[PDB]
Amino acid sequence: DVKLVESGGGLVKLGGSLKLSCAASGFTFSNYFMSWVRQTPEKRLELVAVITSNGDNTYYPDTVKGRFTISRDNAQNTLYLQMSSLKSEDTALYYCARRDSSASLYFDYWGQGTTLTVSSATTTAPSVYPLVPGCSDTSGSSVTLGCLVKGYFPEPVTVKWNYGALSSGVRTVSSVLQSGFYSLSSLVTVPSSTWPSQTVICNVAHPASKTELIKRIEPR
Amino acid sequence: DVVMTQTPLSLPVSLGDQASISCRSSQSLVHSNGNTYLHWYLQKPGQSPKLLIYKVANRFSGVPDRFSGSGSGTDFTLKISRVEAEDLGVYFCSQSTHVPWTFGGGTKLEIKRADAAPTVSIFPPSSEQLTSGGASVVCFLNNFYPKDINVKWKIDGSERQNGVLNSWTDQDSKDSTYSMSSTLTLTKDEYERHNSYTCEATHKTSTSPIVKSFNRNEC
Repeated sequence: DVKLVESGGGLVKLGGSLKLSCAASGFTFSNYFMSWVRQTPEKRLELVAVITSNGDNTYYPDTVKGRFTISRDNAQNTLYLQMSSLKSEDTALYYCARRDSSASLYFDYWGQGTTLTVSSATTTAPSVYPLVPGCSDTSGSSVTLGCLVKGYFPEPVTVKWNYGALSSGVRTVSSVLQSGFYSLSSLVTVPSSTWPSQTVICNVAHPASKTELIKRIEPR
Repeated sequence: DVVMTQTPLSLPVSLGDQASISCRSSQSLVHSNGNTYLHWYLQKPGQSPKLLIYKVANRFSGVPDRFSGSGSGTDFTLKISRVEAEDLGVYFCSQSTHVPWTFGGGTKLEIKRADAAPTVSIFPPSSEQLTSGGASVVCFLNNFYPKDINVKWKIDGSERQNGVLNSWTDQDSKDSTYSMSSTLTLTKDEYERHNSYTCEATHKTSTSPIVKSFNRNEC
């Protein structure tokens, strides 16, 4: 299968520089025009960079021209975006994208994206606290459990349960911004028979602080 | 610079019912070669955008017959006949006839369904957080429709909103319900001066509230 995996994201000061990367696989990289397309907080999309298959010709909108440089290493199946003189407007989720080869001028594959946050604030790892019933009557057909993730910056974080094995019933609320820090909570409901009959675990990822964490949901 | 304009900005429709998304362009999207480079992308909650339709009416491999695009010049529409639950997300039209390539700002396709009551769960703070000098009380409203809901907190009978943060999941792709959590964050010291902690939810699709509570002296 074709995939595109971006990295490089993180937090950076006004006027600073960052280099994003994109590892490509499952197709002949050499034969395809690549691009970066960014999605702003307000959820709008903007094409920021295009490079041809052999990497000879480039294009940029007026918004970023002079400041952004797209390049590709065809030997190492890798696409780059060099960024400079960062404005706050540049804050966005940055997607690495492939163009079709039939010159119908569309994007046929997008990665998961990496996030650029342009601010004076500081990268800060989350704390994770278990959400566990108590001090009240908790009985019967099911048990709802969770993780509360506080005090992180920039976004995003990801929460998984049992390294992905527990997908069903899981609810993960949007993150909320308060006094410069984000928080969220993830919850899963399961049969009362199965907890604490097994050990239940939440998996918390915060890439910008290169943080990965595991919490086991015990009782009492 | 081609302004692409979509309406409606939000679209709710019921399962099996059809929906219609309009996309209008500042200028004509017919290239000097007669081809019209107008595409549609759907972006589901927490994913990249993925192509649905390219050049007005051509379904990308994988895309069912439910979806179809139509129109010319400056006026284009996308239609979804038996709207399924998995179809919710943000539909974007894009043109690449003129440089710079541009996107419409998107149309949120919400699902419509019968009203549904929250299962409410309330959570005392963890001893971990307590040890660090903090105390977040969480109240979780699971599986409800519509989106709108107020939750409030009462400490020893008396109301609180300072230090309260509310947050919703995206509409579920299977059940089309929503969930949300409200979090009251105190200091451990303030948490320990009171016994009774209560969250109360209302929404305007009930004339009553739903209440869930615990007592600290009962831990």
